[PDB]
Amino acid sequence: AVEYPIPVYRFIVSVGDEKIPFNSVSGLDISYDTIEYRDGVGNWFKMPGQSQSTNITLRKGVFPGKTELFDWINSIQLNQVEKKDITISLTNDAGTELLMTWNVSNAFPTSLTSPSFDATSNDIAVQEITLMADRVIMQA
Amino acid sequence: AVEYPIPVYRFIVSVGDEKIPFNSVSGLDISYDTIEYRDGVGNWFKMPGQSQSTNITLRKGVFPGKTELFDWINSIQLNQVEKKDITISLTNDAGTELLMTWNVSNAFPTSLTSPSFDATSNDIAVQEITLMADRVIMQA
Amino acid sequence: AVEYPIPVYRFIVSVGDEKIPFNSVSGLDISYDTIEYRDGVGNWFKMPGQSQSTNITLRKGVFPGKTELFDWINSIQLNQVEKKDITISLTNDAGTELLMTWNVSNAFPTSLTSPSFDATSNDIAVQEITLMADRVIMQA
Amino acid sequence: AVEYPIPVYRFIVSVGDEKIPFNSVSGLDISYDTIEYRDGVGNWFKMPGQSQSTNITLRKGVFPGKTELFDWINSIQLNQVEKKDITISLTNDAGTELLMTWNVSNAFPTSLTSPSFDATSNDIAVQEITLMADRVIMQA
Amino acid sequence: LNTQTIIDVNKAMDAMLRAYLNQDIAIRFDLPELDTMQSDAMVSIFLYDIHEDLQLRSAESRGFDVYAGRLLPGWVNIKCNYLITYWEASQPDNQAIQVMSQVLNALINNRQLAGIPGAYTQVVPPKESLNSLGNFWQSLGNRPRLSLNYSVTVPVSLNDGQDSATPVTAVSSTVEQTASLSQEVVSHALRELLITELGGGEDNRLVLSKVELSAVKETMTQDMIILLSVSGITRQEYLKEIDNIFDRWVNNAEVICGIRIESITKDNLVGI
Amino acid sequence: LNTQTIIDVNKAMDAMLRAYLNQDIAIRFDLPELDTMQSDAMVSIFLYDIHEDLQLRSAESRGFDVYAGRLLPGWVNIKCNYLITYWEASQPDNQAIQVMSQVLNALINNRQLAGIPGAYTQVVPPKESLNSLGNFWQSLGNRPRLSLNYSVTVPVSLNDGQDSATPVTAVSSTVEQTASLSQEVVSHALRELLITELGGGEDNRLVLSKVELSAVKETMTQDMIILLSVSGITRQEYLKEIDNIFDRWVNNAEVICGIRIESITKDNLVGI
Repeated sequence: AVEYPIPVYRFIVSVGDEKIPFNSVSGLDISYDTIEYRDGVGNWFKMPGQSQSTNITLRKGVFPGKTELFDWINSIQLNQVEKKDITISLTNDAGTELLMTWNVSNAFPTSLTSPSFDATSNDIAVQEITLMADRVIMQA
Repeated sequence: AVEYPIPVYRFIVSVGDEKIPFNSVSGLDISYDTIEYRDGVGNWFKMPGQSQSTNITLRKGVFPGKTELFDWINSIQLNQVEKKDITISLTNDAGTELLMTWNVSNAFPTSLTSPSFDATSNDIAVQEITLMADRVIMQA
Repeated sequence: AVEYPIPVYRFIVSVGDEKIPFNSVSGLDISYDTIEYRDGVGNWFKMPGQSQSTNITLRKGVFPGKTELFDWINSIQLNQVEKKDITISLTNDAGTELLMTWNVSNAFPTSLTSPSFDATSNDIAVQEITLMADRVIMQA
Repeated sequence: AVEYPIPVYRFIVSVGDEKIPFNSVSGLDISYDTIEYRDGVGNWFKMPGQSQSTNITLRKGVFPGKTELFDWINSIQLNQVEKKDITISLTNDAGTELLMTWNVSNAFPTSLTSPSFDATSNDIAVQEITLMADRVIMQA
Repeated sequence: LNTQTIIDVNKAMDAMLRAYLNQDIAIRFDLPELDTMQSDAMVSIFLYDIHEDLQLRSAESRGFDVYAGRLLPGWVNIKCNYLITYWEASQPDNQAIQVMSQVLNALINNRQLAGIPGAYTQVVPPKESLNSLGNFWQSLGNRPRLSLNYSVTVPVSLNDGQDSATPVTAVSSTVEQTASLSQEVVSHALRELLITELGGGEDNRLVLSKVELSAVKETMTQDMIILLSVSGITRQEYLKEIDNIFDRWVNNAEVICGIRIESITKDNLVGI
Repeated sequence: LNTQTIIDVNKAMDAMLRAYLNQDIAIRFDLPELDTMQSDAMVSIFLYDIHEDLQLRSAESRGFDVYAGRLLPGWVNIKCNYLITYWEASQPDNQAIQVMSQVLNALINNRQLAGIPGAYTQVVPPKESLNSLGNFWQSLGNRPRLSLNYSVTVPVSLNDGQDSATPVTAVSSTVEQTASLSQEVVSHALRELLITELGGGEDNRLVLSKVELSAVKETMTQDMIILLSVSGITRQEYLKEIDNIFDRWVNNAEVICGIRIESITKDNLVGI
């Protein structure tokens, strides 16, 4: 058995309860800070400290007449925004199974960037959106 | 139905009440700041805070004898500048409909950059202008 | 009528009263600062503030036996330097008309950079000079 | 005898007690700080001071159904994480001997970055993990 | 600077170039054949590739002519690249130099094209190398020679006249007081009625979980008439009973701010 | 904007292009031969390379049709590049220009393809140079000519219908109290029994170091029944004795929170 690693073009992103086509998902890293306490005698203490914040910037092509990402970020008044879970998971190319699954709990979008209109190109209109959430764990 | 995303070369920018040909429009992002309140007990509060400012830098080719962008920025005395709405909207290539429409409310131009004259090139004279406004929302 | 934008290779730069051949002229941007006053109630005030300074860096090939740019900057004693207007203007290729004209009022040169001698090249000796002035307006 | 240097594609990384296939291992440098004491008379004292911290960022392809790196970093509560030795060693291509061996003592993972999903590529899903440890020495 | 055609820029090659050339040099607009027993001294204006230039494009709305009620077609900005060589049937004063110098004095003099002004043109640009010209000289049967290239960008028009709109005649606006209840408050009250009309419970709410009730209403009493449209999915069992529920729920004495249900009860749900 | 086939975009070339061309220009969908004694004036729509475009792809789950209990196939987004030349059997009004201008007015007018709408197309893009066209003109027997290229991206479908799943009918959940001991506490107590049942010591722990005991259990007394699965490696000597130990350890009067050992004693270890 050799068990080649799975490529990145096959994944499913399900925001909330509906599945939506995303062009790219980046980041989503578990991170920690380190705490050092150098003694006078000479030994060293290296422990992992407070959990660093998790930031996710994921893109999407602009689709004609479908507003999913704007109606999320339009509901932000002073701090009361609805939060919904994000599950990013890789499949096999049959499409049935989920091989490795990340879930991102209580995500709310800080910013979304409208597509950079450059009228000297034949490219497609893509709009980022930058979520920010806590407690990203990987399943199996 | 597959519903491919619309390309970026077809859009209309209408400044104020007249439509003018712009070579490029960039930025125009809704953005927010985040507020964190780490408890002593251990839970984490992540809320979206104050709305970050919106900055738009859009270009234009230099046209012979037509001064639209300068007569806007020439009217700036101490702080009294006329402000006018900007509507950037993507179409279908027939040109009739508007698929997805951004409007930028109360825009006033901070700066415009005159075209960088480089006499070792065959390129066209393009002049940026940097608006700054509030309350960018997307329609449908 | 389509009215293509004019290319950048045809322009005239007249320093003071004599016309001199410049290889490139860059910058010359009208710019302003913004002033924000966030209220307690919630509305936002965005006004354009003090005029930002204008900086122009324009190049020139080194010509045998003609010293225009040095005899300008050599006259700088403690702060008394002669100041002269710069008019950069695009033409049509017949050379008769001026389509769009910038004038830069009361320019004095801060610095000029002597040509970077690299004896492993077949390039031509070009010397920048960095003017600094106020009140750049565009004519028609 | 010429004794060409050994290439970098053949190495073994054994985390803890089990050997696992890593795509790349970077860093792992012994480092020191310098202390200078400039005299009044004129001589100079250059000594090596406190040992700088050691940081290792090593990658891995995502494998279907095998969670080694996550079950390491999931066990981090407040500062109590299990620490295990890492031995990176180069071989000859027969696979029997170890020519030059690094060992990294008491390693614990600060952060691991989930694979950057870009659905416009045919690349393979790779996930970094950033250990941090002390007392890296080379054997023979 | 009107909208052009590719023949109108090809005919402007000949009227530009024959005013500077000799009178007895034939001008063929195709690259000649290999053997070509022909009249001597042809100048071959060859159009090798035409493509739209992305650099000159912009964001244009279709203009509106008012006196016809018609929308304007629009332009494409297509760029046409040429290649001007010299063919035949040993001195500093060559024969091939004297014709190519007469072409070159016509190209750099017509920077903007005289028969068609306003076209954005590039004369004799540094597009080549010896590697790129090596693959071109191989193409025309291994005969190296001089070549001048000269590129015009002209707007080509689309063809339609059926897209028509009328000019805006009158602007009339009518402000009004919106009622206290909205489309969202009503949609909770209809579904919670329909849960209760079925009999309530959790097992009846989950089978009706994928059904939405959206109301388009006209409040006509001012001390209200509401009709809805139903869409979703539901199971095979409760499809018959719910279709029995909003059957009788419409045609009644309007007993349920009142809920006066009327004609439109649009169905998009098909039960599974 | 339904799912297409490569023939359905090839047939949409002919219905697009023959509405703007002349009536007597033959349209061949293959690049012609070298000698080609043929009918004059063919327009050769040549499909030179087809490949899936990575730019247009996305992250799609297979959709679910409910009324059939079937999963949808999915699409590939394959891009088809064309090359449109003009072949034959000396003026500004050339014959070859008049046909290529009639093709060009058909390409830029059909930016979205009229027979197949929703296909994301690129008309006449700047893909070429003289070096790249030099290797193409060499390929078709050293005859340089004009060429227009035009690329359509259409979705092609996979073919299966056997992947089937039923819709979710009922959601039932059953919360319960988990016992004080877990799978980890039990697994220490079984191995430390098995070390002690063998006789203890360090030399008996190392030969049993590569054996794990993992329990799947049902606690049925509430004042408990536990069965395990054994896997690993062990030496040739203690394979017989340990297989004698958990032989008698199962079928006993359940004397060892109690450890009531039962039927499943799954073995994956083969002794060496």
